[PDB]
Amino acid sequence: KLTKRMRVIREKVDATKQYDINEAIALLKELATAKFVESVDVAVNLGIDARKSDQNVRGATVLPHGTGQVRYRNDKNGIIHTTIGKVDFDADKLKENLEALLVALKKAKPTQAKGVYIKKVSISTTMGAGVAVD
Amino acid sequence: SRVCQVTGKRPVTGNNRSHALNATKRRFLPNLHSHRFWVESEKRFVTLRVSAKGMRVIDKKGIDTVLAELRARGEKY
Amino acid sequence: GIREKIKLVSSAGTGHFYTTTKNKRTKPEKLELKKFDPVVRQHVIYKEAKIK
RNA sequence: CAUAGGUUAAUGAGGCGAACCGGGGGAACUGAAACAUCUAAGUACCCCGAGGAAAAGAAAUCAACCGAGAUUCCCCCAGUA
RNA sequence: ACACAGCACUGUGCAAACACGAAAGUGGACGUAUACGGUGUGACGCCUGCCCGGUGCCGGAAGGUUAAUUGAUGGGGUUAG
RNA sequence: UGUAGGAUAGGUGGGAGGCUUUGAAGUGUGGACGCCAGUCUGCAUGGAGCCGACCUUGAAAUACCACCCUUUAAUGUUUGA
RNA sequence: GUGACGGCGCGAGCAGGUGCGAAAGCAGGUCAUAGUGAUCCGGUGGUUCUGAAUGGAAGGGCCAUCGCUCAACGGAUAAAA
RNA sequence: GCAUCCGUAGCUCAGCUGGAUAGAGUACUCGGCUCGAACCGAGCGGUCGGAGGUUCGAAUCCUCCCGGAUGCACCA
Ligand SMILES: [Mg+2]
Ligand SMILES: [Mg+2]
Ligand SMILES: [Mg+2]
Ligand SMILES: [Mg+2]
Ligand SMILES: [Mg+2]
Ligand SMILES: [Mg+2]
Ligand SMILES: [Mg+2]
Ligand SMILES: [Mg+2]
Ligand SMILES: [Mg+2]
Ligand SMILES: [Mg+2]
Ligand SMILES: [Mg+2]
Ligand SMILES: [Mg+2]
Ligand SMILES: [Mg+2]
Ligand SMILES: [Mg+2]
Ligand SMILES: [Mg+2]
Ligand SMILES: [Mg+2]
Ligand SMILES: [Mg+2]
Ligand SMILES: [Mg+2]
Ligand SMILES: [Mg+2]
Repeated sequence: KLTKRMRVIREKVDATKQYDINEAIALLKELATAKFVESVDVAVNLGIDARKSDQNVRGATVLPHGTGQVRYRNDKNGIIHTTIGKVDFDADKLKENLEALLVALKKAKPTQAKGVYIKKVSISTTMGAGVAVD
Repeated sequence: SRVCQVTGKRPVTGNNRSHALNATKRRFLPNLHSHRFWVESEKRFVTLRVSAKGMRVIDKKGIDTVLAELRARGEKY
Repeated sequence: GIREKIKLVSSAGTGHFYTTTKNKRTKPEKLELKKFDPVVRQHVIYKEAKIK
């Protein structure tokens, strides 16, 4: 079923287990396998669900590294799909970019929210697999 | 009487406590049961009046070991 | 007695509050008043809240 | 086969006694100006066992950053927490 | 007044119901529904009408509610960092 | 499946890619589900085609890849009836 | 001032911040006198007050405030013909 | 003091099951025919308990209340 291109992607990433930021960003740099330069795609799931009206969050963040001003809005399934920047960005810079996004997200969290604010944090590229961040 | 032959558990007395904290004297008796234990060494069945807690210790201690203590106690199994 | 007691909490975040009553049949809109706050020693706007 | 049982022989125990002691059970009157929780009180009483005493007893104890060093009894701490 | 023979209802299949008993056991009964216990009525004669809403009892079990038990999940306290 | 439709686009992204002897599209009803529209697809079938796709669509499409949800068909497991 | 008391009532003036007036000034609820419930217990918010070895914490204290037709209304008990 | 659920021709209820825009029986009018019975079919009689949140899509989902119910709780 799966072709060699798709099977090597899942061979490089074993998403069944969690990874640390340092390792996760290393995987992202080795996952860049496309004809065109790719963009990091954020895959962060929030324990809070936007099914409650008052718990919706709208925010903005200016990034020095750039992609540098990005916006974000929670969907119905309470998931965050932003972009920290291009894949060619240095690993250390990318870690700062996502970290700045994450701290701004913590400020946006409402008091009414219950449970683990950030249920899961994952990163993926255009054709890359999702690597969890810790 | 209601005495365990292994553990020596005997009836004890306490209080029935209501929602209004009224205290009436009561008794707590052991969960005693007459059981026929198979002792391999004598190839026989020996009947003992044991509590449910005594049954658990028989598995842990072995049927022969408890009887040795019983003879020291002179309980006349 | 059918009028129910309410508490007016200061907006300054000190946690000081006043208590009063309000008529529930009329005046549904929340109660806003400028009252003295002893913690900050200033007159600030007090907002209606729920006694709990 | 054994075992239960049975017959002998050796020792020991049986009962009594004032209080004190340990343990197994355990009230009510009364006080609360009534009365249930509580108090009286683990008292009266009943039962079992032991001794000249009994019981307890050689820290899985206390202290507070200094230390003390089994148990029992008396005076304080204190009618304090 | 009570008892009374008689009458009716009801429980009871016999390790019977029931009763006395912490329990063993005993009575019921060395009886077995033509028996036993309980209740009301009270020979005999003619008869015993209507009400199941209330309170009990009996039958039903789909749904609602609901204990011990199990402990999903969320919230706090503490601190490695 | 709002609709519009390009309509079996659930949403969320990346998304000119897609596509590809590995069998170009592909025939044989393979059936199921589903709007019963349509869709993927069971083994062969033949031999280079295959596809982003403007008015509209919130959006641009079962072209595309990653990530979720829903619907869940089966699968072991763990508790119960 | 008025009460045995618990208590209740009146009050110029002072400090900080206000409102209405150009100002003098007035405003610490309503013309006044009824519109009410002690203590205990529990709940909520605040607080460098306390924190049973120490650092926290629980709990307590203080401040704000909630829950009795306790109407037999100085209220015997949470619970009674 | 919470927890859940219910509210729809005048009435009794489906809720047009959770947004891709109201149904029946009864009440009433007319008609079918017919002395009343008794039968039938049309029509009429509802803005969906009310007010806030979303989205292109809610009487239907979220918040807030109102009334009703069943639960629990309960020792000022
Ligand atoms: Mg007593
Ligand atoms: Mg003697
Ligand atoms: Mg007494
Ligand atoms: Mg008395
Ligand atoms: Mg008395
Ligand atoms: Mg005792
Ligand atoms: Mg008579
Ligand atoms: Mg009669
Ligand atoms: Mg009846
Ligand atoms: Mg009936
Ligand atoms: Mg002025
Ligand atoms: Mg005036
Ligand atoms: Mg401490
Ligand atoms: Mg504290
Ligand atoms: Mg301590
Ligand atoms: Mg406190
Ligand atoms: Mg009085
Ligand atoms: Mg009195
Ligand atoms: Mg009390």
